[PDB]
Amino acid sequence: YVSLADLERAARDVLPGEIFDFLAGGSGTEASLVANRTALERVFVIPRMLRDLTDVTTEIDIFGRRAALPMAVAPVAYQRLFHPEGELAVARAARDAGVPYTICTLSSVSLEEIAAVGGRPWFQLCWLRDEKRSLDLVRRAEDAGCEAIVFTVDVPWMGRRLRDMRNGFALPEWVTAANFFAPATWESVEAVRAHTDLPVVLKGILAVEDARRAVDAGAGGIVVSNHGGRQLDGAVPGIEMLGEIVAAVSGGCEVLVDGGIRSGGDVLKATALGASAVLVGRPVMWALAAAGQDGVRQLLELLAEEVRDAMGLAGCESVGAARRLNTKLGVV
Amino acid sequence: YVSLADLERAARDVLPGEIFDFLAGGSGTEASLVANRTALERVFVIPRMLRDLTDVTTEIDIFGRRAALPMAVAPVAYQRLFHPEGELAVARAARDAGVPYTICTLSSVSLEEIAAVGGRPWFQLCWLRDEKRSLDLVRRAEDAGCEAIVFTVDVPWMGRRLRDMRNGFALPEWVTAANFFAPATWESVEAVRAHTDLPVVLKGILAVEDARRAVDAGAGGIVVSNHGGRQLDGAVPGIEMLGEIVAAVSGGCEVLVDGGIRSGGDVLKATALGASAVLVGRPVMWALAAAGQDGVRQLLELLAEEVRDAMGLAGCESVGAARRLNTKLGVV
Amino acid sequence: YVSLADLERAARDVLPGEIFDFLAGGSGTEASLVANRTALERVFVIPRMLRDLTDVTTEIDIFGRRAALPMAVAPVAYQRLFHPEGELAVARAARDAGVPYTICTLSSVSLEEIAAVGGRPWFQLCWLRDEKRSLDLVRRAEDAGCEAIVFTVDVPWMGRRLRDMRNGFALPEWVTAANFFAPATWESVEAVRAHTDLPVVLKGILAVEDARRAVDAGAGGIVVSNHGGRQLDGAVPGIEMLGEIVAAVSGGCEVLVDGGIRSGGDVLKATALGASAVLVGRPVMWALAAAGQDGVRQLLELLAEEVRDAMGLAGCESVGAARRLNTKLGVV
Amino acid sequence: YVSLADLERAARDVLPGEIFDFLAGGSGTEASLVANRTALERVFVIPRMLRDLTDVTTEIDIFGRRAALPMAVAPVAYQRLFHPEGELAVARAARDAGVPYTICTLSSVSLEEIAAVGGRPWFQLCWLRDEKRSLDLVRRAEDAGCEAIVFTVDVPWMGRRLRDMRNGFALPEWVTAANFFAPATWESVEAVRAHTDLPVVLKGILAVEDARRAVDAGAGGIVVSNHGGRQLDGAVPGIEMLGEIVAAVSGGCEVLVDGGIRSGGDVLKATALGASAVLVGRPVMWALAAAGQDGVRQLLELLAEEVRDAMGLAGCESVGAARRLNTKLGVV
Ligand SMILES: Cc1cc2nc3c(=O)[nH]c(=O)nc-3n(C[C@H](O)[C@H](O)[C@H](O)COP(=O)(O)O)c2cc1C
Ligand SMILES: Cc1cc2nc3c(=O)[nH]c(=O)nc-3n(C[C@H](O)[C@H](O)[C@H](O)COP(=O)(O)O)c2cc1C
Ligand SMILES: Cc1cc2nc3c(=O)[nH]c(=O)nc-3n(C[C@H](O)[C@H](O)[C@H](O)COP(=O)(O)O)c2cc1C
Ligand SMILES: Cc1cc2nc3c(=O)[nH]c(=O)nc-3n(C[C@H](O)[C@H](O)[C@H](O)COP(=O)(O)O)c2cc1C
Ligand SMILES: O=C(O)C(=O)c1ccccc1
Ligand SMILES: O=C(O)C(=O)c1ccccc1
Ligand SMILES: O=C(O)C(=O)c1ccccc1
Ligand SMILES: O=C(O)C(=O)c1ccccc1
Repeated sequence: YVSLADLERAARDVLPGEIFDFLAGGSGTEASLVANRTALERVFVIPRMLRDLTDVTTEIDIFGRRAALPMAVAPVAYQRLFHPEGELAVARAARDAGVPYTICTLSSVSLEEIAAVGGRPWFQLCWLRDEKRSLDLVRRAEDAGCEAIVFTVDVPWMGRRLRDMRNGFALPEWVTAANFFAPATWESVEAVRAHTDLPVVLKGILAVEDARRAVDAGAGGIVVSNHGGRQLDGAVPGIEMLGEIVAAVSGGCEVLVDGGIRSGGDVLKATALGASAVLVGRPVMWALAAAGQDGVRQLLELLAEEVRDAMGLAGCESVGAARRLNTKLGVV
Repeated sequence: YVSLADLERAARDVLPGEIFDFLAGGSGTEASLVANRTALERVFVIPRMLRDLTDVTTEIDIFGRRAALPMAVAPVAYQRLFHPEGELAVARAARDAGVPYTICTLSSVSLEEIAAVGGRPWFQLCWLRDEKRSLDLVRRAEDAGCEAIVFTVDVPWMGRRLRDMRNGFALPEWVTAANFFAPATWESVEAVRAHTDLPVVLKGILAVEDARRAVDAGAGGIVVSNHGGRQLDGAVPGIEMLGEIVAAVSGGCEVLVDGGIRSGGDVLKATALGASAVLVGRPVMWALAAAGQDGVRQLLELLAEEVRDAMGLAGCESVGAARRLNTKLGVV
Repeated sequence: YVSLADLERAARDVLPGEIFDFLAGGSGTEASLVANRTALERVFVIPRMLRDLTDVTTEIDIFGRRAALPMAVAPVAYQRLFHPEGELAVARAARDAGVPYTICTLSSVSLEEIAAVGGRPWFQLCWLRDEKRSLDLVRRAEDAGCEAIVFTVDVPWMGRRLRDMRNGFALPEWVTAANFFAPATWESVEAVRAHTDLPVVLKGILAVEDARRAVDAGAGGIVVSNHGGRQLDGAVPGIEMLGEIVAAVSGGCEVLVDGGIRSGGDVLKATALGASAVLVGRPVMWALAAAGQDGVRQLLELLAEEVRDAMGLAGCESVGAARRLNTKLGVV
Repeated sequence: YVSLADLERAARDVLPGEIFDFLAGGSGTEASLVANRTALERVFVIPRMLRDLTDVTTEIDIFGRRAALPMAVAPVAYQRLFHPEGELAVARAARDAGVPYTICTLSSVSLEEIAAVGGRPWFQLCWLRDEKRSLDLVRRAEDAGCEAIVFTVDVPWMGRRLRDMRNGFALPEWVTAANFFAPATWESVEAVRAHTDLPVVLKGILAVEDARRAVDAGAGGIVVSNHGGRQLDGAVPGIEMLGEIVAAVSGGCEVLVDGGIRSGGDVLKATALGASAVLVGRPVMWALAAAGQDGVRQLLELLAEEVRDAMGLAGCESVGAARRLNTKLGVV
């Protein structure tokens, strides 16, 4: 594979149609899904030349750990839908690549099993029925060695995925929520923050004042995100809010972004707009569906090469230098 | 049906071509018809997270009545063109859904019959030949229990609908104006205002100074509208003037908008731009053509679900909160 | 015919391909040809409502004559290419419609014959070899009763029309320049101005300072124009410069525009941007090719109806009112 | 041939697919390749009228030599890929046309042989392994009569060309680097500047501060360029940075641009945005592939005619006048 798009076509061949649709789809008319790509494609980088590139490194420090790339695997529920080894295959490849892996509340393998793979994983939280049960998941994750709590804050309930409705899609018998909901509020965030010493990362922030409030609330990071266009149809892409949010936060927390990152060049664009790091969702599942653990390994090796390539061509010996790049909006 | 677009395809199958064209078409090159959709698609919402959604309500108070949604059925003449029960089917479904229904001057069932359905209806006025006859329609409507007069102000005469011309379209023998024209002016508006205690709503305002003058003239509301692209071809979409008009009116009257509203997400966009409520026209007729009263019921139930979904995903427990959402223009 | 586009299709059937290409084509990649349409389509009118329309008139006074519409027939050379009656057919229809007709220097019927048709015609000048011969054409035109000199100022030489090159197109034996070149300069303009009491109109102005200089030079009007995309490929559309030019001239001369005017709605857009009047070129030749004099009559009757329709729907009882309309740029 | 596009189609027929792909392709998704064209197409010229065109000249003085056009042949490696006479054919045609030719470090004919053709050539430098060897190439070029050193500064390494990867493309046995790499830095530039009295031209500048630093570093010129979209995928087109860079440099060095120049009209656009001259790459190779030396001659004759045509139609008797033209961005 020489691009991430090679993997999508590979995954479309192997996966049952309704499972491919569950993976690919968005809510409503899929306007926000498409806009995630359109918005990235409008961004152009202004590269710098003639800088010292003797020691180009793509590494970052985030949430107390060195990562090999400014990237983590996004939370994607029920990964056994895509391959029999599910989350274990993905976590093993992420570990080997030096990339953080986000364990889901709705993982199809238990969080303790996935954490035992190693690789200093993160844990994504869905707010439950009950403050007490929510906090027990958090404590489980922490006890198992997870290093950050990625609190999903854009799912008071799940969006209307019309492909799934039309397909009559439901979980197969053989896929379960192996770790086993009410709308989260700022009170929920405070309950989590008080219950753990781990950094709390709020995933799904788009409004500038919600980013500011996240810092005020003691968040260690946010993910600027419209949930891959799967939640509010018509929600602005995260990439379009990122610059404004980075300015408003003024270094008070890590600012990640996701939605449609499909190459090292896209990672460079996100960094140039001010992101600390990106999450990548669907492409990791394409790789998993296509070729299991080895597929995810190949994807991460490709992304690593593309990120190094893009950084050097843009005159950046470090991710910090890439954040100081300027950009220009074009038309496509 | 899981989207409004499902209903358009259903209606295209059942309706005679020339009747579908009468319904779907615009004036001239249909530039303003298409622009109504293009303009909505360019609007993106910036949703808020982590707000209290224990008691989400889509209700509003408007013109002295509670409505179940920030939506009314737009005036559409001659509804027996689309189904034998015509206006009665639509008014019954609107009543049952808690949605105001606008009775037309050119209704194919008499306004008194439609009003007897109940549901606290509105009445749309075409200015007639004669101040005295115009005012008699208004008095009839008021006597029959209509709760607002929706004065159409963008039809000094009807626009040039080229589909209708090419089709040689005319009313069938079996469809008549059951309630049985000169250009309206500001004098006409004053005559109506002096003749009724009902709120007068001016439908078809696009210029900011006409919105201001509407308030000065004693209007209780306006509908920011290019008449679904059926009047001046090249008229700006209402959705593109809405923000400016809401600012200029500064709460002096209700500001509604119509043109291309095709989902709860579109309703959210209109509200975020400052609308009090929307009108929906063609989709209600698609539902009527497809399945009569039950079709319109299903459409309104779908819209209700989509509006609740969109509001909650955007962190809005009330329509007032949705009006305080910010937006960002994108490219499509 | 119910639109101008009906006539283009009619003309494509009857005309030899290479003659249709001579008519339709532009220079280079035809970027400026296409941009004339794209630019008009981006303009939206903000119509006014509820104004007195008891005496709507589309008439204007220009260059000392009343015209029935804010429109004249553009200069198009060699009209016998399109119909055997050529310029006589077009001039007769223009006369009957009350529309000025521009007689070309390269007319295929002599200017005296065309002037004898009546209808108070204009005369378009190509600068010749020789100040003396150029001025003799001007004097001929004036002696024959022409009422304005339309000096073409954007043709120091003719543009590169690649359709014509590829077709190997040349004038048929049966078409000649019946009135029988060097680049014009500001000196040429002064020579013409000193030689006639007729208003001199400079056709092909796009730069704001050239519009200002035209007024300083004693021009009675200008046509803001890129010559229908037939001269510099990449020249900005006139419609995109019109507002700026109207502001700069501040009433010092008439400001006309041409390029892609294809409906009464387009005329309204041009007027709302500040034009005194428009020229229409290719559509008049479509009508001529399709049905001779009667074709041109039908075209002008259609345009008259569309202009009246658009003005009234926009609340304008006069062309002066239409010039005070505001506009908004959209996306298409 | 009547356009440059005629030559691309001619070249596609004759060349092996993988060689055509090597020539045509870009890096990554080819976003920057496409954007070079999209950006030029958005630029419109505001032409001037009625100026003296008695002595229109397309000549410029640059780097101490008169050139017949504001254009040079871009450096393109390995020209024997496209025709057996390779660089000699192109250099002979450039000489005969009065156009500078850029001899490549990776030329498939030795730089001394190509220089012996005459025509006062330029030499493009790839920074080598070794300051000493790099400087020896420079001295060779200077000794052979090259008149400028075009230091490529946007290739710390080569970009990822996916067409080449997918094709498994490599140099044929019969093509070699007849003159026979480390990332260049500002230190490398200074080493070159100190080693030659020839003007040093930095090719591949996009950031305004890199243009400023180039002047500070003693560069005689820069080429504002994203390397034809072959290096960083997502790099802004040079044409989009050109105006800002010309303002920042304030006459301190020559500012050239390349990327997608495909007509004399495009040359005019570049000049109107402030360029001293353009480079043309792929079209010269199309002409070479299509018809060898005579093909390149025909291409340069066509470009000369198109540049003269465009300048005169825009009222410019000299390239300096063309630089004073204004432009307007449109939509396409
Ligand atoms: C199939 C699927 C399942 C997902 N499950 C979750 C989830 O459980 N929790 C969460 O916060 N986000 C979830 N997401 C959202 C992703 O974390 C991510 O925000 C989104 O996919 C955008 O990134 P992408 O374009 O790289 O896929 C899911 C996305 C997909 C496609
Ligand atoms: C078939 C049809 C008939 C209409 N009749 C009327 C009418 O009698 N009075 C009026 O004010 N608007 C009338 N309208 C305009 C609508 O009230 C509304 O402004 C327009 O359809 C835009 O909304 P939509 O895109 O939701 O259809 C009509 C529209 C249609 C399509
Ligand atoms: C076939 C043809 C011949 C023309 N001949 C002339 C001419 O002789 N003099 C002139 O000033 N313009 C000439 N024009 C330009 C037109 O007057 C006008 O500026 C142009 O066609 C743009 O208007 P349109 O889009 O309505 O055709 C010609 C245009 C065409 C298509
Ligand atoms: C096949 C090919 C080989 C090239 N080789 C070089 C090179 O050796 N050195 C260099 O500085 N640029 C090289 N370039 C870049 C060109 O000089 C030029 O910047 C680019 O092609 C953009 O111009 P165009 O759109 O006119 O082709 C090459 C381009 C192509 C297509
Ligand atoms: O988060 C999601 O987008 C998603 O599709 C999902 C669906 C079911 C359970 C958890 C997440
Ligand atoms: O209002 C309309 O758009 C419309 O189409 C119409 C047609 C006839 C009578 C009333 C309204
Ligand atoms: O003016 C023109 O555009 C044109 O096509 C023309 C061609 C020959 C003679 C006069 C005008
Ligand atoms: O510069 C280039 O773009 C290019 O394609 C190339 C490839 C091999 C050697 C030198 C240049």
